[PDB]
Amino acid sequence: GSHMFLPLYFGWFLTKKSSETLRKAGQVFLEELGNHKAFKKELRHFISGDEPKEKLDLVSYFGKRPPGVLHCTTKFCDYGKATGAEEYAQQDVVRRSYGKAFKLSISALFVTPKTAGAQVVLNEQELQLWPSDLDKPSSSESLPPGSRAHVTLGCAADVQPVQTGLDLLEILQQVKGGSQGEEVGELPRGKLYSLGKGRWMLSLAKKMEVKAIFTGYYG
Repeated sequence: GSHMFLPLYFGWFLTKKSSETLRKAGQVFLEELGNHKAFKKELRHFISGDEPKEKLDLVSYFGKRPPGVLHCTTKFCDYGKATGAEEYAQQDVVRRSYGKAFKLSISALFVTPKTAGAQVVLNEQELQLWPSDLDKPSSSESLPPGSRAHVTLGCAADVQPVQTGLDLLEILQQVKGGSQGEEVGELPRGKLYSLGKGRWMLSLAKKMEVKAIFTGYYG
């Protein structure tokens, strides 16, 4: 009926000034934490590279793409091809939320070899923006919900789409059972919890609140 253009997915972009504040905080949080006494002394213990890699700076490894990009990808519409997006797209809460600005709330920061970001808590706004399709996890075993409760900040050259999916969901499960976060990194603004023999997390003392705007981007 008309020649108009539509977005690919809904999300909250990090309002530049905020994007930067969060991009630096997180980026530095990774390098500062990476240079921990426990980490430095466990450099080999964590990565046994006595030939292939005997000096791989985390900053360069877990920080290839420009950190000045902070965007929360809520639900992907995929040009309304994925089906369902349309039904939710009309959501009075989401549809009306678009264009409005809101600050994000991060409880802790996550670090990974090829992934790294901040944990966002779903409140009333995110709750209403939660479709009834995301109610049941992947296996449908009451797995820890919150597939959107994860914002991207840093990723390596090996940042695989399948790795981030499992590592994100699995890691959420362990932490749910109170066994995923060993205090092995003291931070003036909080502490670092080992999110698993391979992952790390940082619990903010005053959380990380940034200014974002709800909108949909296609390309």
